[PDB]
Amino acid sequence: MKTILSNQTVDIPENVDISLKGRTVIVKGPRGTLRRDFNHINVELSLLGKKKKRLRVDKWWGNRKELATVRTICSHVQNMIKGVTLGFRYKMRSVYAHFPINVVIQENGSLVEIRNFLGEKYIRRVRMRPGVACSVSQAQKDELVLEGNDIELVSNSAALIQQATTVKNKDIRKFLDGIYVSEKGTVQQA
Amino acid sequence: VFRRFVEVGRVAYVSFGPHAGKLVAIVDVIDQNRALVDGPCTRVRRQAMPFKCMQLTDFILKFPHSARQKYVRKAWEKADINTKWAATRWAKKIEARERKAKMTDFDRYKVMKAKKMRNRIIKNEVKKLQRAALLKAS
Amino acid sequence: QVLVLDGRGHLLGRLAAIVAKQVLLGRKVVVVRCEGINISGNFYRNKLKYLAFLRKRMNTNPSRGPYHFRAPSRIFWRTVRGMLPHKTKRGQAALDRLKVFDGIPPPYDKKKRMVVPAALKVVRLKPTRKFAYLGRLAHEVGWKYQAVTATLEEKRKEKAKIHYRKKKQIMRLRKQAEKNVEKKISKFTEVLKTHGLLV
Amino acid sequence: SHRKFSAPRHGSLGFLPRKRSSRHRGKVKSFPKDDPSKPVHLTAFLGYKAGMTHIVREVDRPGSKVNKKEVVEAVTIVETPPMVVVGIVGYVETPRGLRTFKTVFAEHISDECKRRFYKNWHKSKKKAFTKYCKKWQDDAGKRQLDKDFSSMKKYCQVIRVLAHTQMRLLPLRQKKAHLMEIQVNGGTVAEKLDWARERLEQQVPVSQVFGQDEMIDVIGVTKGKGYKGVTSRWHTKKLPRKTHRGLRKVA
Amino acid sequence: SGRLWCKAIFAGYKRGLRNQREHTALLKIEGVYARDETEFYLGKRCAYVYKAKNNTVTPGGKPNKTRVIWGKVTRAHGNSGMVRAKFRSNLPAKAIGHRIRVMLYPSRI
Amino acid sequence: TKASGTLREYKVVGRCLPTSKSPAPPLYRMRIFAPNHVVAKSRFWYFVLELKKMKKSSGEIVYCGQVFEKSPLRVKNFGIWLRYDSRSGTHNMYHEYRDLIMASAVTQCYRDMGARHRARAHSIQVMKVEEMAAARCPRPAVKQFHDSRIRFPLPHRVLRRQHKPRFTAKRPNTFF
RNA sequence: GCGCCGGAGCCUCGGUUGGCCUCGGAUAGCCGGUCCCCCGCCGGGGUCCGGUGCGGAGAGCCCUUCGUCCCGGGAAACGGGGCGGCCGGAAAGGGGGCCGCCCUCUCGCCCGUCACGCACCGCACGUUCGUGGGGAACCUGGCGCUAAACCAUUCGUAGACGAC
RNA sequence: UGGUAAGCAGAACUGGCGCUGCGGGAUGAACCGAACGCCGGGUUAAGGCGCCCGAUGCCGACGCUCAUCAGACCCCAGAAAA
RNA sequence: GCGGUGCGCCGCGACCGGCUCCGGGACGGCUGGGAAGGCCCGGCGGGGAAGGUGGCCCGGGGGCCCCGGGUGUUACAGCCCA
Repeated sequence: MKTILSNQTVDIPENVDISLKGRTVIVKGPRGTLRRDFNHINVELSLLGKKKKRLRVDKWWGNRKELATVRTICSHVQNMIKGVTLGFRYKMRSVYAHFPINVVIQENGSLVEIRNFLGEKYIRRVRMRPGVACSVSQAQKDELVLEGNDIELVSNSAALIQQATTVKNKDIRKFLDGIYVSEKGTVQQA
Repeated sequence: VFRRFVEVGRVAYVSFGPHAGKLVAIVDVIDQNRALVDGPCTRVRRQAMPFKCMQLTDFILKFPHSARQKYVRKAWEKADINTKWAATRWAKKIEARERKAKMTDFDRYKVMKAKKMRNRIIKNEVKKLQRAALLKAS
Repeated sequence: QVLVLDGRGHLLGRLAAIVAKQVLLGRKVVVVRCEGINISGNFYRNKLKYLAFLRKRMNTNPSRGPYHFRAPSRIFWRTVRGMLPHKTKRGQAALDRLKVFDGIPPPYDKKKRMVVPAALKVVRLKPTRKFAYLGRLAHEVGWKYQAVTATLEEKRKEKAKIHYRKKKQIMRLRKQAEKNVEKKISKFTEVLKTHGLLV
Repeated sequence: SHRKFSAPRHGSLGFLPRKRSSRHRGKVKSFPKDDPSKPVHLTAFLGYKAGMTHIVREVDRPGSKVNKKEVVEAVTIVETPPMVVVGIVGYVETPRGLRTFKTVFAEHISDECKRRFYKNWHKSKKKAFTKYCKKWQDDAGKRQLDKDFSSMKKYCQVIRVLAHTQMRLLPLRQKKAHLMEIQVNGGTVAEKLDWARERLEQQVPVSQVFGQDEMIDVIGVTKGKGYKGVTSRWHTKKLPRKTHRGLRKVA
Repeated sequence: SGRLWCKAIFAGYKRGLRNQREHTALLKIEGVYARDETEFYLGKRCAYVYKAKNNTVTPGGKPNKTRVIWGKVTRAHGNSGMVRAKFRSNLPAKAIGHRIRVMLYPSRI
Repeated sequence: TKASGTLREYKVVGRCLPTSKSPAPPLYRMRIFAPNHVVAKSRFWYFVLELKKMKKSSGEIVYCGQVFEKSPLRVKNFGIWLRYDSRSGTHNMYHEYRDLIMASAVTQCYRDMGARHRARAHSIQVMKVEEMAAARCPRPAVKQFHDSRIRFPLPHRVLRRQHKPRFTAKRPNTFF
C-alpha cells in the first residue's frame, strides 16, 4: 500500500553543526566539513529545535521500497557525523604465505606501491580517493591505516588495495595472499 | 518544508468540477485520494470530493472529524473565512481575472487609452531615473 | 509566427508528437537545446535501444542503408520524421518547417523560448522512474561535439546572465518610477484596477 | 551451407572505396593534439620521394641476436627544400565541427605559389593577390589587417600556417608549387599567432620541424596501377587452369 | 484599419482513415481548443483567400489577382475545438495547413 | 454481470410460483449489487438457482427496489466477503474498503479485484458486505485512516490541464 | 560590360494580415528584494523582508492608428524629428543602446472644445508585412572594375575512354 | 474419425468464401461489423481517438507493473514444466 | 398596372415548410407515499465507546504559549443508540 507517513530522527551531537540547502545536507564539526547531496531520494529533510540538535526525514505516501530510503538517509548522516567527530580508520593487514608484500606509500599518503605480491615483478600503484590518507603504522609487521572523513571514500579506497591484490588462475582457498580489510573503526575514539 | 497539510478543518479552494471557485472545509479524510468536505457558508453541501480538484489554503479552523454541518458553520462564521478570503491576495487576483473577462468593448477602449498614458509617464521617469545613474559616474 | 521550443527536461517522443502536429498545420517550429531532451527508462536500456538501431544496416551496401545520425538534434529530427507522412509532399513541406539545433545558436539565443508542459519530464514521469539524457546517449554512441557544445553553452549562460542582471536593474527602476509618480498616474491606475489588469 | 574450410577474408574493408585519390597531395586528416605547455612548432612538412638506397649501421638493442652487429637497412631520400610561409588561417571550434574563421595571406607571394591559383598560367594575366597586396602598403588597410589578427587571437582556437614548397630548387619538370595548411601546435593562441605573423614570408627548413631518430607519419598517394582484376587488386586465389570463362577472377 | 476575420488553418478534409470526403473541410480556428468555445463560430462565413496569375474582377474595386472560395462553418468536429466547414467549391489540397479566414460577418451576438 | 459505472444495492425478493402442493411458497430476499434493476433481477436468479430448485420459469420476482444509504454523509469501513474464480481454482477473500456508500465500497471492490487479481465481475460472487467499527478492521491500508489527528500534505502536485497553453513560457510548479 | 550607391513601369512566384530583445533552472521546492558581517573587482554567501495556486502572472506583457483645423486642461521641457562622431556586436558576428551638435517644433501622448473631409445611398475577395522573392529590359547621376575557365598542344608521378 | 502433429486426411450441422465490393483486423479469399442503383444531410456497427491517421487537447475514475529480452487487443502469427 | 417566363455574370437577405443536431427555460408523477440532510435548542430523560475533547499526569519544543504518550464518557469539542 501507500504508508501515509514514515519518519526517523538523527540525534546530532553539540560538537557538530549540521545545516541543509534543500536536501543537500552539510555536516561540520571538529575535523572538517562533509557534504552529501540527496537530490535523487525525494524526502522532506527538516531541522527542528533551537541549536538544531536533531535532523528529521519524512516520506509522505511512500510505497515499500521508498520507505526503505528513510533509514538509509538517516544512516548516511550518522556516518557523516561519526566521520567528523571521530573520523574513519580502516586498519587493514597484508596476509602472505612465502613472498612478503612490500607496501610503501608515495604522494604524502595519496598513492600505495604494492611490490613482491606472489613474487610478481609488476608493481601496483593504487591511488586513494580525494581526502583519504593511507599510512604504515608502528609495532605492526603488515599494516595499512587508511584515514579520512567520508566513509564512502575511505572504504572504496580500502577495497581498491584489496581487489588490486587478487590471485589470478589459482585456488584462492590455498593461496590466501593479498592485503585484506582487517578492522573498521574510528581515528580518535569515543 | 511543506506548510499546507490536509488536516481536519483545513479550508481548501475548489479549482474545478461542479463547485469550481468556492471554499470547502475538510471534515474527514475518506480515502488515500478523497476527503469528506463541507462548505456550509459558501453553499457547498456535505459530500465526498477528490484532492485533485481542491487547492488547500492557509486557513485551518477547529472542529472534530465527525462534526455535523451545524458545528462546521459555527467555526466558519466565528473565524469569518468569507472576509479573510476576500482580503487574501489569492482572492484579489481571482476577482481581477473575473473583471478582465467581463471587460466590455467600450470598457476595453477606456483601459487601452488609460494604460497608454500610464505607460508614457513611467517610461519618461525610467529615462530620468537612468540619467541619474549615468550622471553620478561623471 | 515561429515557435522556439526549449528541449531541456522535455521527453523525446512526447515533444516530437506535439512538434509534428504543429508542423503539419503550417507552423515553423524551432526546437533548441536537443542535448537537454531526455528519454524515459534508465540510461543503459536507451543505449542498448540505440546500439540495436546502429546494428540495423543494409547488409549488401551499408552506404545506402539506415543513416544513424548521432547528433541529439538529428536524433530528435528523425523521431519527428517518424511521426510525419515524409514520403508525401505535405510531410516533406512539413519537416522543412521543423528546424532542430544542438545548443542554442544566434537567432534563438536572444529570443524567449517556449515550453510544452504536456511533453515535460517533471510533469509526465514519476520522480522514482529513471531517465536518460539525449546529450549523454548521443556522446557515448558517436556524437563528437558534446564538450564543444557544452563550452559554447556555458559561454552564453554567462552572457544571458548579464542581460537578466540588466533586466532586473530596469524592473527596479520601473517599480521605483511607479512609486514616485503614483500621485499623477492615480486616475489611470484606478481604471486598470476596476477592470483587473493590476489587482 | 557453411564455408567448408575457414580461411580469412582477402583484403581489408577499411580502405573499401578503392578509387583514384581525389587529391594528388596527401591531406593531413589529423594533426597532433596540442597542449599549451609546449613551445610553438610546425607539426607537418611537404617533401618529394627522390629515391631509395641501402644504409649500414650498428644496431644497439640489448638481448637481440643482432646486438652490436651491423645491419643493412633500406632507406628513402625525401628531398625537402625549406618551405615559404605565405599565410595564416584561423579555425573557430563549433558544434557542427570546426569552421575556417579567417585567412590572412602575406604581402609578397612568390610565383611558385601564384601558379597553384591557375589551371592555365601561360594564358593568365597573373592578377591573383594584386588587389589584396594593396592592403599592406596603405594606413587604411594595415588597420583592418591588424583587426583581423586581433579578431583571430580572440575567437579562433586552431591556427594553421599556409606554407608552399620552393619548386624552383628541385630537379622536377613542374614549377606550380604545393600549398599546404600546416597546424602550429604550441602555447596559447595569442603566442601562436604572434609567432606565425613573425614567420610570414620566411623559409621554414626541416630541422625547425623534425629532428633525427624521430618516428613520423608519412602521408601520400599510392603508386597508381590502373584498372586491375580481382587477382591483382584483392590477391584472391587463381582458379583452376580448366576454368572455361577465365581463371583470373572470383568464382 | 484592423483585421475583421479570425485565423483558421485548413487542417484537412472530413475523412475516415482510408476514405476522405472532400465536400467537408476540417478547420482549426486559433484560440478555440474545445467543443465549448466553438459555439460562437457555427454558421460563420469563411473564405479561402488565395492569388492566381490572371486578374479576376473584384466586387467594390478594380481587378486584383486575389481570388476566394466562400465557405460556411457547419458544425463542431471532434472534441477539441476543431470545426467542420463546407465550401461552394471543395477546397484544393494545395491549402492543407494554410490560412482560411473564419469571418464574424454572420453575427449572432 | 458487467460492473458498468457505480453499482447500486438492490433488495430483490422472489418466490417459487404457488403449486397446488405449495400454495404459499416461502419468499427469498437477496442483496444484489448490480448496475440497474434489469440485471439485478438476472443476478437474483443466478444465486437463487445455485441455492434452491428455483428457476425464473418456476418462480417470480415479488419486489426489486434499490436500498438507498441511511448514512451517505458518514465515512464508514466496509468488510466485503468475496468468492472469485482465479485462472487455476476458485478462492474465498475478505476485503476492506472505506467509502460513504455500501454500493460504492462494492463498486470499489470490483475495480480492485480487476486491478490486483484480473477478476472480471462474472467470476466474482459477493457473499457478505458489512459496515465495520474501526477497531475490528484488520487490513492496514484502511486502518491508517483511523486517525483523529490525521495530517498529510499533497507533496508532488503533478499538474493536470497540460494543454491549456500547450505552449507556455514558464516551467510549471509542482510545489503547492 | 560589368560591380557598389542614387525616377517611370512591365511581367512572374506567391504566401501572409501587430510585436515580444534572451537568467539559470528547481520541482519533497521556488521567485523578488534587502540592510547588515563575510570573502570577490561592482560578482557571490548569509541575514532579514515580502510574494508563491506563480500578478516582477505567456490566465502574461508591449503596440495599439479615421485623418485634419481652431482653442483649453493634464502630461512633457532630462521630450519629440532628421545631420558630423563618441561609445556595442563570431555557434549560423546586425539595426542596438549612449553622451555632443548644425537641428526642428512646443504639433505627437491623455481628456475636453470647434467642426469639417465622395454621407458613393444594407453587402465579397477590405486592413499588412511590401518600395516582398525572382526574371527581363527603359531612363538616368556618382564611384569604379579590365578576368578566367574549357578545348587544342604538352607531360606521364596518371591512364580502357573521360578524368588526373 | 485416422494421425505425434500438420496451413494433414476424412465426416455431421450451420454460416461463409468461391459468385462479394464495403468499414475494422497495419498487411490477408474465409475473422469482426455490414452486404452495394447515383447523390445531399443526419446517425451508428465492428473498431478506435499521442503522432503518422479522422477522433480524449476530458484538469476522466481506481489500482497494478520497472523489464541490462518490458508490455501492448478475436481469428493471429511464437513458448512450457519448474 | 396584372398574369406568365427569364436572371449576362457574381452575390446577399427575408419568412415559410421538411429532416436534423444541439441549447435554454419552466411544469408535473413515482419511491421505504424517496433515503439522507438543513433549521428550531445537541428538548426533559436515561445509554455506549473512540479514529478520546477538555482536565489531569508524563516526555521536552519555544519567551509563560505548543506538541508526543497515559488515564478515560463529558467537561474548556463532538460522535453513535434507545
